[PDB]
Amino acid sequence: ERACMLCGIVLPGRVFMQNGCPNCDSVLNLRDSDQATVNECTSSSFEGLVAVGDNEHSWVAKWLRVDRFQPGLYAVRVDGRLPSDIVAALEQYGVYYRPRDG
Amino acid sequence: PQRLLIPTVDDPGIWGVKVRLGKEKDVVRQILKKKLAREGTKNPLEIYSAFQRDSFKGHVYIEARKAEAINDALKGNVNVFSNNSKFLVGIVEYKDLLRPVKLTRGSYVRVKNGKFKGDLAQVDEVLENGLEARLKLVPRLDYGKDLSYTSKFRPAQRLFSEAEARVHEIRRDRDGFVTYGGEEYYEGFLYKTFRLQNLIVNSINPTLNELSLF
Amino acid sequence: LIDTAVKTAETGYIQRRLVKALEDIMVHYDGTTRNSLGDIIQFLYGED
Amino acid sequence: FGEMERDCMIAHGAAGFLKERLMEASDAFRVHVCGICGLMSVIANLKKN
Amino acid sequence: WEEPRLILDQPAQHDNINKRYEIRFGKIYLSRPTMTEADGTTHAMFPQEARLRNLTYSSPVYLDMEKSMFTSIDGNKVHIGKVPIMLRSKFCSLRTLDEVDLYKMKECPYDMGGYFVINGSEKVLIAQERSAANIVQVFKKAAPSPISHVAEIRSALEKGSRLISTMQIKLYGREDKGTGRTIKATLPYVKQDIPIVIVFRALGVVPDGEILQHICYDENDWQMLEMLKPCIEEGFVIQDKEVALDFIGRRGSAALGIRREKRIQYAKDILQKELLPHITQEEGFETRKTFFLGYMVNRLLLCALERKDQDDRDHFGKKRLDLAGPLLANLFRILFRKLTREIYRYMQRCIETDRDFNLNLAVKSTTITSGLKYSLATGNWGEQKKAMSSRAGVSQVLNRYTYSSTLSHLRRTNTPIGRDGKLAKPRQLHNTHWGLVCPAETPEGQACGLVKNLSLLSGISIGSPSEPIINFLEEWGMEPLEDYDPAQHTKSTRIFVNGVWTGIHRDPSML
Amino acid sequence: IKQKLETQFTCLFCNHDNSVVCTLDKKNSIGLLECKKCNLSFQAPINSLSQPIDIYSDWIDACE
Amino acid sequence: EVEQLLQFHVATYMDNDIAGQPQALQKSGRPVKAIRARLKGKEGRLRG
DNA sequence: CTCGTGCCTGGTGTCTTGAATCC
DNA sequence: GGATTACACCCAAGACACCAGGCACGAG
RNA sequence: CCUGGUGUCUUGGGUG
Ligand SMILES: [Zn+2]
Ligand SMILES: [Zn+2]
Ligand SMILES: [Zn+2]
Repeated sequence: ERACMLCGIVLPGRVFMQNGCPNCDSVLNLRDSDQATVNECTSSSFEGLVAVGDNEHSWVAKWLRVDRFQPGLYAVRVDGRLPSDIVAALEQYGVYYRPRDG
Repeated sequence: PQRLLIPTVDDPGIWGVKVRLGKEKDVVRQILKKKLAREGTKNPLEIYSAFQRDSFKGHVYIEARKAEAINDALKGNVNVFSNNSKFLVGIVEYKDLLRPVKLTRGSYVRVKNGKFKGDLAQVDEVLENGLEARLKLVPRLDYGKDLSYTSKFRPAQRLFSEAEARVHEIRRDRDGFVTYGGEEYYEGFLYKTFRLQNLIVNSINPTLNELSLF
Repeated sequence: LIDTAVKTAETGYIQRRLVKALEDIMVHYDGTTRNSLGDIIQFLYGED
Repeated sequence: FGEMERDCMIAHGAAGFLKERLMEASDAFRVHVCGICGLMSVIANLKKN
Repeated sequence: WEEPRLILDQPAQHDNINKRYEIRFGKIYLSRPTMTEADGTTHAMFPQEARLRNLTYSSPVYLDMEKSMFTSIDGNKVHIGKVPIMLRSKFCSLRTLDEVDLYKMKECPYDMGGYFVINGSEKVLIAQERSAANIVQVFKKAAPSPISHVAEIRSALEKGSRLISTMQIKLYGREDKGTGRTIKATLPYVKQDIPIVIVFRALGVVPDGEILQHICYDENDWQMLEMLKPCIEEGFVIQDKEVALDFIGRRGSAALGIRREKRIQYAKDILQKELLPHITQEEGFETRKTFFLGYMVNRLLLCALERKDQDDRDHFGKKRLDLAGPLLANLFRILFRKLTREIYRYMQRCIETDRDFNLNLAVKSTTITSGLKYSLATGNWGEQKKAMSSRAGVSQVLNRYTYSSTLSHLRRTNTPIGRDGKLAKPRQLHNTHWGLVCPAETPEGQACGLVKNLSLLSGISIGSPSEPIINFLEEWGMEPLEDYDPAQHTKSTRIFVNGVWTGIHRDPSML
Repeated sequence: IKQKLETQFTCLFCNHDNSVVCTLDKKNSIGLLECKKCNLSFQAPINSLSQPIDIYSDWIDACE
Repeated sequence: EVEQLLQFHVATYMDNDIAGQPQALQKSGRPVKAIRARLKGKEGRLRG
């Protein structure tokens, strides 16, 4: 299992390779990446497992800034940060990265 | 701003529940499966979220509006203590439940794995990706003396001596830099990469011996 | 055989409590019989 | 040397013998005490006196 | 086959697709004892090698397991452990051979077996004395108690033979003290004593006149009828089945808030099962339990009316000896459930990977093998983590000082009462011991009178199915329990088969 | 004489636990549940055999 | 939960026969030998 | 030569529900 | 609700578990 | 060239 650094979702790593991140892949494009890319945008190290069943009405989800995302498992803390080159590319897309590492 | 996301009286309640130690993540998982499976049916599971903090062993927290939903979420769960032990969390305690939380080149850390477990090391540098850190370490070597290692059957610490290696068993790489048995020694110190998760950066107490040396 | 084996411990307990009750009782040089607190138990040992 | 043998020596009035049996002939030990507080808290270096 | 199938379920929404994972245990096969070296080579093990090298003389056990995969959108010989073999039994490699070849295996022909070899040490199982199951015993109670007489029974099934539960019926009220002298019962998993009339009504027989027709079979006996008088009035206000069943459920150790609509349906399980389970556990047979309950109350009052002595707890006909067979089954039962839960806990992780498990990776033979070895080596009868509260001394090192001592040691019996509790009754040589245990052979000291030894011609019943006996009784005139009325049957004899009242016969002398 | 007993039951409305008091009047066969917190009251008939768990059970069914 | 557990360990360190609650156990399963149990009984410091 | 799987060693942490008399 | 339940002595017979991480070997 | 450490906790079976 790995955690997406952008949205915090927790999925089996191969999922990040097979389908991309279900919240983020419009900008992250992990589906069409190599393993080095997936491992730079997702972390094997994370803490605080959160079942979010109702994103849009959960206060827990709003605090973690996952209220606009899909129901699923999320992490309170994701270790590592997105590589500066990917942060720069996301910013070109109007996406603002707020690190989830604390 | 994060300050605009603080909880209010209009937000759902949060209950804590006691669970079997080590089974907190499993319970969070099980709650998610139950929630998703019952979505849109005539008997939805009326919880919003559930989570478990590592720092808080043996507890799961569950977000809902009615206590009955908490009982519903846990019904039949073999990892939950049957005693009617759930407890209410105050709104003013919510955000602290979700608090997410070092390492600098030139600083000291203590190694947590391998023959160097427990040894003090200087952080020399970290990988581009950000996972493993190159450490400067006083080596524990035998110069191949009994070749034809563990932390319980290792060697004493002593700076690498390249002339001893030359005599007894070695590749020169630069000024003061040798590769000996596929490890790098510069000016007598091992430089070896460790996972950051394999070093301790906090509350290190230098020993008597370390004060004498460093 | 049962009686001898059983009632030996009954009387063994009896003797233990008796000894602890009485162990500190001594005849002193004035003829009185006293315990360790100096309480008089008999003014003259055995009355004779 | 059990509890019942202790009692027999009392009955004989052999107080001196009983003391020796339970000390010199066994686990006799020397301790130092403080004359003020009565505890065994004394630190005694005998070669430095 | 006591719990023949494991069942899982997931209601696939991730197009719902209920996928029940099921595993069925089939035939058992046994192999002769085999030594497997670190090499990997195998050979038949004979006892002399086993003693010398501190091995365990044991047989590998293989169990058929079958996988099945229900899916609805809306294996082979796995090894489970080693069982120690009793020497000279039918599964020991010495049972054959014949006198010539016994000498070559270094075995002595005077050695009669009956013991196990565990880490080179010879261990013998000591027969454990216990009280019989499925029998009613009446005892009197001491003066400073509101109870004067108690009826007691421990119910245990016939298959397996294993304990289930224990039940009591207490008669309150001292001599001219205790006012209303009513009778309440004790039920498994219920916190408080419940009056008798209430449980009669709770089983489906509610008017008084039928209740008394089930207990007392003598309408003239006014002394007995006067003692049941306060029991009727203290349970008068409970006038139908539904409020009776609910009165029970409100005490039975459950949770708070299961409502009347279901708290009845929880108590109906506590009545159908756990309460007298030796009679039957299928539905629609509550006539047998109601009739049996009346018998108990009848026996209780006969002792309270001083028409029958209280039972003698030391009467040997009320006793049983657990030997090697029954003792191993109880231990094997506990360990096989432990193996079962480890399989179940392992499937829930190995199926989330959605990978076909190779079965042999989901059966850890160390659970049974270490379990049996540990208990036979120490005598601690239970799971290792629960060594206290478990019974000690069931297995002992076989005394080989002399030949006579070996014979005595293999025929020893033990009563596990203690050293706590003085008195004399379990220690005395009771009259009914004649010809069954030795009147002379008993140890000196703390065990005196509690450890006994079987007389020379004694035997122990191996066990027999009760089903052929029922068929013989009905073929020769036994009448069912639905046809029985104390007014019509004021003289016939009751017939018991293993403690359950099964019928009545009017002419017992020919039968 | 009436029996005033505290219980460890949870009030079905305010959810405060260990705050339900049971008053059983056997002379008139009238049992009374009271909440020490939100102040509600529930009345139900009792027999001679009843106990605080008997009327608290009747209160669970009176709501549902 | 953490303060009560410190109270627990300090209690069973001195007396592990507290009535009404389970005994502290070693990993072997047998109860911990507290200081109170060291002094009482036939084999303890005083009688033994 | 690289990746994956299996085995061994080290470190951290518990839980399905199941003998009798006296003061 | 616990505490009480003879004395001494001999001798034989036993010992943590599970999970995670790292290293080595084999196969592609 | 003097000093010189080998376990415990139980359980079971026995002796007077
Ligand atoms: Zn994402
Ligand atoms: Zn002082
Ligand atoms: Zn209320």
